Amino acid sequence: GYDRHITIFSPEGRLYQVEYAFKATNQTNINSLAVRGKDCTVVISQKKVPDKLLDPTTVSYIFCISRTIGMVVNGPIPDARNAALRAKAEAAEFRYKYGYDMPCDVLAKRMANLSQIYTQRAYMRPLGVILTFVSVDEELGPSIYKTDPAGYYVGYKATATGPKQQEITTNLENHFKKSKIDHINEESWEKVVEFAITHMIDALGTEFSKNDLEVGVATKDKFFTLSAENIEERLVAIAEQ
Amino acid sequence: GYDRALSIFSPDGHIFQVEYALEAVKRGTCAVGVKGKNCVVLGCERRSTLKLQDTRITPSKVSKIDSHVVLSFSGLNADSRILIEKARVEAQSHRLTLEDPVTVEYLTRYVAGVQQRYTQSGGVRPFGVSTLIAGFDPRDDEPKLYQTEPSGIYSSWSAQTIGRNSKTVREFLEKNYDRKEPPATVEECVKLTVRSLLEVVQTGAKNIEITVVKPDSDIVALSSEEINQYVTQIEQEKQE
Amino acid sequence: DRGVSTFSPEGRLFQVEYSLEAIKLGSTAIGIATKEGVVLGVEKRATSPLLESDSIEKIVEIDRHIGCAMSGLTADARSMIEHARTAAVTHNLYYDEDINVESLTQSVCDLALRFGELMSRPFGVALLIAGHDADDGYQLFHAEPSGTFYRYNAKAIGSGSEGAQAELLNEWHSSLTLKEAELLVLKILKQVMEEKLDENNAQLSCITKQDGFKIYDNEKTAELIKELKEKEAAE
Amino acid sequence: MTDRYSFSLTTFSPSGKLGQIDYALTAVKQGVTSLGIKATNGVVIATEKKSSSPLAMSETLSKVSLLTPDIGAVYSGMGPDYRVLVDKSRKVAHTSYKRIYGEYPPTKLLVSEVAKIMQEATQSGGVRPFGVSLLIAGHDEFNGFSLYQVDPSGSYFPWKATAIGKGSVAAKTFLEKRWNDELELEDAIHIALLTLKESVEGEFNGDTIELAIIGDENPDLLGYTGIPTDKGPRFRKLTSQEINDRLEAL
Amino acid sequence: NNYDGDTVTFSPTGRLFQVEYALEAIKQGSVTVGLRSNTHAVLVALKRNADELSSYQKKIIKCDEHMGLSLAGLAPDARVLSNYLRQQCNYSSLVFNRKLAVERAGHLLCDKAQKNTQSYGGRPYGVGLLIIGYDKSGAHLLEFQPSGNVTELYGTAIGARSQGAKTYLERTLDTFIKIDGNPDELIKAGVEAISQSLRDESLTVDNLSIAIVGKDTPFTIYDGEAVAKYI
Amino acid sequence: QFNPYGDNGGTILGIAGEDFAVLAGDTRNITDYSINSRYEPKVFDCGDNIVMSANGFAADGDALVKRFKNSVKWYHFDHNDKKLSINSAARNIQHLLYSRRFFPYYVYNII
Amino acid sequence: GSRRYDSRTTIFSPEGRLYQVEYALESISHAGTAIGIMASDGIVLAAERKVTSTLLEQDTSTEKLYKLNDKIAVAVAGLTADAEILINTARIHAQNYLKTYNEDIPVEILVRRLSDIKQGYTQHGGLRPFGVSFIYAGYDDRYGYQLYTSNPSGNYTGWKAISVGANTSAAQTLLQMDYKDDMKVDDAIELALKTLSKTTDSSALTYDRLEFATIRKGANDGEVYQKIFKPQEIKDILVKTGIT
Amino acid sequence: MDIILGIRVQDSVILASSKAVTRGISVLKDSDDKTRQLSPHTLMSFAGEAGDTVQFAEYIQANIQLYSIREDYELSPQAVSSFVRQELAKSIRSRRPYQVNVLIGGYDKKKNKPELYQIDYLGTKVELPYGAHGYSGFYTFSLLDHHYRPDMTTEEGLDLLKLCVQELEKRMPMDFKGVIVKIVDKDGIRQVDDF
Amino acid sequence: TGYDLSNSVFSPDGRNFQVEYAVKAVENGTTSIGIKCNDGVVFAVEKLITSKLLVPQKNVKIQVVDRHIGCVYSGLIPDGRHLVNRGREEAASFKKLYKTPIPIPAFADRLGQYVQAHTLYNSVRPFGVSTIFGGVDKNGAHLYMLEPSGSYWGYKGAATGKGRQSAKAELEKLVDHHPEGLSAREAVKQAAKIIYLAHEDNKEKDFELEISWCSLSETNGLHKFVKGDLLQEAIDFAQKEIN
Ligand SMILES: [Cl-]
Ligand SMILES: [Mg+2]
Ligand SMILES: [Mg+2]
Repeated sequence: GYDRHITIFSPEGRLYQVEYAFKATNQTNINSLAVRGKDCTVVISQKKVPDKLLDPTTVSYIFCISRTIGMVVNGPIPDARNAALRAKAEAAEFRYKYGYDMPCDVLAKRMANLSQIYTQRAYMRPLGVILTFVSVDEELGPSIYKTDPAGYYVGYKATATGPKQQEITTNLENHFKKSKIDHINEESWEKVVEFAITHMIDALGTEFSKNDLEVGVATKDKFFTLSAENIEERLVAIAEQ
Repeated sequence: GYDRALSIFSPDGHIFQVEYALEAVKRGTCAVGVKGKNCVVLGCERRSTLKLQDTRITPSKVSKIDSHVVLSFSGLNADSRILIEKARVEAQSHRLTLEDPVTVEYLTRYVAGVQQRYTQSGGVRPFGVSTLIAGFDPRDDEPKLYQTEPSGIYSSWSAQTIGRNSKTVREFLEKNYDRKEPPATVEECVKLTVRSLLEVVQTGAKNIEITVVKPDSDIVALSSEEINQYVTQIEQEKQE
Repeated sequence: DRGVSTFSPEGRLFQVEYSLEAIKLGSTAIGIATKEGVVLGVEKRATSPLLESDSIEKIVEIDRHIGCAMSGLTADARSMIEHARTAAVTHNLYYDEDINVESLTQSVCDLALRFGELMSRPFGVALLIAGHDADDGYQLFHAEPSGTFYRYNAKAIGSGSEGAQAELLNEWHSSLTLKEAELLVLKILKQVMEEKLDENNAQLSCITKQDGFKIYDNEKTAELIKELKEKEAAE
Repeated sequence: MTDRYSFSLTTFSPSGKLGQIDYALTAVKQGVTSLGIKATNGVVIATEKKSSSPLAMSETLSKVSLLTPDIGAVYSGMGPDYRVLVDKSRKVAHTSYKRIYGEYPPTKLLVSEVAKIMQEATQSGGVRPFGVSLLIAGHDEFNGFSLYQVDPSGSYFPWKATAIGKGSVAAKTFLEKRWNDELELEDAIHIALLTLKESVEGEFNGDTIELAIIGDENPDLLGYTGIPTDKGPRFRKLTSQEINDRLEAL
Repeated sequence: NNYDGDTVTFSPTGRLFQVEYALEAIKQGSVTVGLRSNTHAVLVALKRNADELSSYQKKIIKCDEHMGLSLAGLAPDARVLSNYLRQQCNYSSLVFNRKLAVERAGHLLCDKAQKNTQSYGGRPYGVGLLIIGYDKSGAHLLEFQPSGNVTELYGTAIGARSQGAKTYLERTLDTFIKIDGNPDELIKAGVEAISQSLRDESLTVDNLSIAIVGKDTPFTIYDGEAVAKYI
Repeated sequence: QFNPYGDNGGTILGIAGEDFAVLAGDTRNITDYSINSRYEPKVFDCGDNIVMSANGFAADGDALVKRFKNSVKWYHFDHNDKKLSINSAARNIQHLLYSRRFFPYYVYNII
Repeated sequence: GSRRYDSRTTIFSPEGRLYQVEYALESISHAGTAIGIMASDGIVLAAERKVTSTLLEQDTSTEKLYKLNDKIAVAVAGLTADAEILINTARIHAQNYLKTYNEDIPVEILVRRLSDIKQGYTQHGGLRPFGVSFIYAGYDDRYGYQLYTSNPSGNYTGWKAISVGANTSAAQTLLQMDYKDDMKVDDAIELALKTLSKTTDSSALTYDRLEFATIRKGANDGEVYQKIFKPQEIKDILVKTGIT
Repeated sequence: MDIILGIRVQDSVILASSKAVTRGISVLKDSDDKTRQLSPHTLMSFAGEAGDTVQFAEYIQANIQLYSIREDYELSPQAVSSFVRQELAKSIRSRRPYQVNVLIGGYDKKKNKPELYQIDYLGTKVELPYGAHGYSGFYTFSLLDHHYRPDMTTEEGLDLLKLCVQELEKRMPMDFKGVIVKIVDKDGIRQVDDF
Repeated sequence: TGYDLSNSVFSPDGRNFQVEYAVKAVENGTTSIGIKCNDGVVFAVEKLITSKLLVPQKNVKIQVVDRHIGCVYSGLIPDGRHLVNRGREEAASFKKLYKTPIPIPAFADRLGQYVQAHTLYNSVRPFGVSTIFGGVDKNGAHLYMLEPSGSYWGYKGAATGKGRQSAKAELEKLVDHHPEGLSAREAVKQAAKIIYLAHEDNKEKDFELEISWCSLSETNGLHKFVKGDLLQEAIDFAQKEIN
């Protein structure tokens, strides 16, 4: 039974190492959520600092890949940082070679192709991560593109990743079924972040303090992460209505 | 590159891959070599399971390495082509760098060295081939007959056989071949070579190939009718 | 399966230990060192009477002052001999002198452990390297596939080795002559050999300071065999 | 490091079977149904857009892909394997043909190049075969319209019409009854939609179906005017609206 | 068991069995003792023979004028590692006109051995080394294990029955460290130390091997009748 | 253009006696018309009772001597502390010089 | 490390056989039968396509018979994809020879070259062999008309008549019975089709299940012509010989 | 080296090549054979830069002999000439080209025809009834243009060749020390020992 | 089963058992700690005295990278040295190209990526060490701890080896009782205490204390070993607290 150790086909036509890489994705026990506004793309993720000896400022699963592209990862941090470093290098090389900023969907495809190679070549293992890329693309507008260990990728109106992804997914599905539009009809990104947090609270059924969350925001020509005090201001506005 | 060690020692001190290569030689068609006083004859078996064969174009069992040296074999046919090609290249390479054709002993030592190299190199299996190399050294009238095998050892023989049922024909040669007085003529040498193959071959029709090599690059292959005359004369004397 | 360079739980390299078993199956080779020279002798062991025994070359010249006998998978020795001859003559090129027997032996033994996954396996042959130099005089070395080499006053390798080594234990002394050593090799070879010893199935050789390395003729060895028979019948 | 898998991962078993190719074909069988039909004046290729989530934008995932202006492709099996094959197929059409002869390759030769790539993944060291079967439709001046299937082994066959994947056995039977040598392109599209409806469970509309054609030259899609000989691509992907219009006359 | 097939595999308890098996080869090897004072450093080695006709395998190797070692285990591996030390000592002299520090020599051996324990295909070294030397910070003694671990010591011993000599040195610690400016007395302490590891056999003229290095003493090896003085 | 060679002047003299030998050389080191040093040793004791001097381009001269001293050291390691004879040293030095046949050590050497 | 997963494709069995070559031959025995018959005035190549479909485009299809150059052609039995790799190599080799010597490559030299490539995969590299057996039909001015076969072992032999693929045992017996040395092309065409018709696993032998080709000096004066038969032409020769 | 001539008559090819070898201002040898037998019915003469000539000729010889053994068959003069041309055309764009000019005289046993090929160091091949390299043609071609017929006998070919050598000996400033003449026909290659 | 026999193989859990077995080698090693202070960091390690023959203060375990970074580790010592050698190459190439000395977070990722790379293939073994490291850069003090998996985080206090639980408990008390912060000289004293308290898990053999530190005020932001009177003062403070 060596067909379960390396990335070759089983008699059922399956790749067990890819399937087990998907299971490593939930090892951190963290849930992430991504939504699109009119002018922005917001990504939120649970932040859990169990040890008091940890420096909480260094605990993060959100990455600034380029000025325009942000990435949240679902999976162990070593593989997350492996993917982050590669995506940063690819984004920079793209700009140098082709004279314009690498689009979010193109980077997603590139990282998805690299992941495909690990599913076909035996010596390389799959990375046990799911990569959610976000930006406000200059051609396509607000964009969410997500990659997995199978080498699969697709664009999203909104998305969720983690152990409780289904609960969040259905919550978002039901909202877009009402509004009948592909985004959050809101002017400011502040209110889009408030929407994201509110709907994660409703879906998971847990309250959040400023240190329990981690937020990334993509606007035209820049992606940035929010500080704890920026998140606190967001939580106050939610509670006051 | 593929570096896997395929030929390795076993607890009892054997290299099984080299020994299994000898089993491939055992499966191969019988080849025999007999040296007379002024010649060497190479006999070869052709299995008659394959009829409808085109004997004009089918690869002959005996191969010229140079104008004065020949090589026959037993074992895997495809493997033998690689050794023959290498041997032919080395023969021309020797003429080019030393201005003399190879001696039969030198050519044998080279081929044996190639076989040995394939028993302790990574990512390769041994040649499933044993060879009989015969000829005459330049400006020399003493006959030469050598044998090689997959392990890479080689040695000189007054007469020798290899391949399937070689045990039987070697038995015949050991009692029939006299060292003090070897086959004085070409006839006697060919007759003894045909007789030895008739112990094993089955039918004496197109199953026996004979190649006579004489001094000074005089190499000829006997035809079916010429061999058939030897087959006829042997059995007529036997009916007594 | 398993690595080629793997250690056993006892702390030995499996492949090196297995190659030693192949050497035990080889034909007997004996070496005896004296102050008048070093004698090397081997069992030829022809597999058939049609095999021309003089073509069996198990004793070999490395240089004028160094000889070599082999036992085991003798085909593996050819590349070792080629390296030894090259090393011996190359040193003569670089330093305008003969190379020390120990230094030559060390050069051969450096090849031994160059195997892995370089060649794919260790050598399956042991060598008795005999020679003479001005510094250490007449010397006899035993080169193994482990990369180890021991100097010996007398040594036997091959199938009848432990029986021959016990005999060499009793017979060897520091005042042996060359003639005495020759007869002693023949005596012990005759003892361990399956077939009856004669000039055709056994070979002698020696290395002296004056005449260098010499392989003995079959006529010369035949007389030494006849001389042996008479002296054994003398008591 | 170094790729130390320099040996084949696909090997013959005692029965003569190449296991990894067979298992790759099993993966293709599990894949979503896709089909191709050849008409007198065109070719059609179609498949279902099996969306993994309703939140996912299925327009961004293209199962039917342009390889050259006159050649298109669709698949059944593992999507990521298909995506990289399309990248390689597009590139090999340039490197091994267009940069030499100054024109795009004919369908059969591009198929031959793709087939070669898939064969090498079946014999080369340290790789598994591609887990896809491709249907490649195309047109060229001297061979006219053509449709080819390519399997994980690297074997390829020309078809008048065929289907691969989930419900291929039933779909091929359906096509045998409907196909003739006098079909016009619109008739082939109609048959393609009928055949594809049998294998689809849920919604059946322009947003859940992906369909493209190889047909007449499209000068409106060329992007420039002034060169008479350049008349535009024959490959065209049908829009969501264009599919729905033909579903009313179904 | 299932985790000893190669050097690249940890066992479930975090052990590297191929390295431990390489360590076992040292225990089978003949005993060798190392010790030092503030002025000199001494190696003492019990050489082993194959039989009565054979010579006694050399145990001590010179690396530079100020440095050398003794071996226990696979002798060819010692030749490889000593050759590496010879080159490194020599690189330091040619490039920096600087005698190689004994501590740095130990760090280089550690790193060379380590690479063989983490990579596939290769094997660990099957030999233990005792390195002595005299540099700018005085006399030094190092113990090398093929796991990579190198340790600076006042005295030690490795090989078969080495525990006896190691205990003796542990008692004599305060005495032999003070033997300054007296090479013969320091060697005596080493010969007396290695004698605690002997059974049946005793120290003969062609059995014993001694080496010494110090303040105004280059690394020199004593064999044959040169060590009869200490028997 | 860069000229990798230079001339440091100096002169050396070797004379062989019946049971002795001398190797002499001046201690002046120069470039063009300037003096670099009035005392820069040029003749060296290389061990094994051999003396050596590489006269001409000082950088190549120092490099050769350094390499020969090294060759003596490794000759001891490789051949059981055997003394390197003068004829053996001479032949060794030939091979050191010819290793740069196409980018020569610009020195006239005497041992 | 990686050793764990290595099948070791290039090793001997205890009996002295090459595992992968033997298993490749087992694969080939399930492939469609291909037959070659050499006559005094030409060569015939006949081959059976495997269980086809009505929707297969036959006139543009090629799975059995391939052209190496103007003088030499091959019939394939085994993995088609593997065969095309080798075929393209052989086409290049023939052109290399033509460029070097300004003469068309002798048949045997081309055959030996391809057979040597197959041999290499059985002795080194650690890769699976090519699961292909060829029948070479060709002509040159030295030996005239020639038939050869090669298999995954890299061994090749010459033939007057030969079959590869499925039911070769039965097919070779039938060929050995009816073949004669003074035979002509038109007679050989009939023999090839009659042999396939009796050995086939199909219910009946039809035009759509066959590929056919001839190499004839039946070209205007001293020269050779290759004829790859079209579907309609195969249908006509089936009626002519009296099979359908 | 300097002068190499060639002429194709009715039933044979005749090659004439100078005997001189010069080094500095001294003629080291006056009996040098500037030719190699490539096969029993194919002869190649050569001229060019010192050392390169023999190395190239022997390399070609080795390749043709290798081919002969492998196939047990003699290549046609046309096939050999094409092989030689390709090697020279390959050589001219190398780091250090081989500066060798050759004439290939062979008898084709299949067509029963003599054949003469002229190939220069660039790889410029031409089939000719008569040919030369370097300055040799400047003196001799006018005689050959006048006297040559395709139905000439071997003896008439030798007489016309003598006239060419006599003209060279008269009008060249160079002493080439006479020529070695060799004939290539159906029976093989032989040397004319008196010329 | 068989998933634990080869590195880089995911088990059905989604775990790399070979990396988890490497952690067992770390847990077997001696105790090492790190303490982040007001303007720098302090490192300390337990050195087991196996024998009286060990020369005191000679077998140094703590290693410097560049001139501003300190590294200490528990587990297989050679593996740690290999990792530090790489770290030094990474720090050198960074300074070569960018001029400024490598920032601590930047340096942390360089090690992290290198250790993570040794979990991607079966042709290499994972690192058998957990490494505590850090120092002072332009943005202030940083302390990191890096595991065999390649996982690392920033820390206020860090501990690894056989006595890690005891150490962690002591570190947690300091964080609670000093929210405003801890001074560099205090951290050296506390580091000594914690190693002594953690030595109860290795109480069979006696040990030697080794401490180092980087501080903006006390060492000018350079890595230095704690020696002489300051070391003895810390030992005395530690000995007083256990009694
Ligand atoms: Cl890509
Ligand atoms: Mg993989
Ligand atoms: Mg010309």
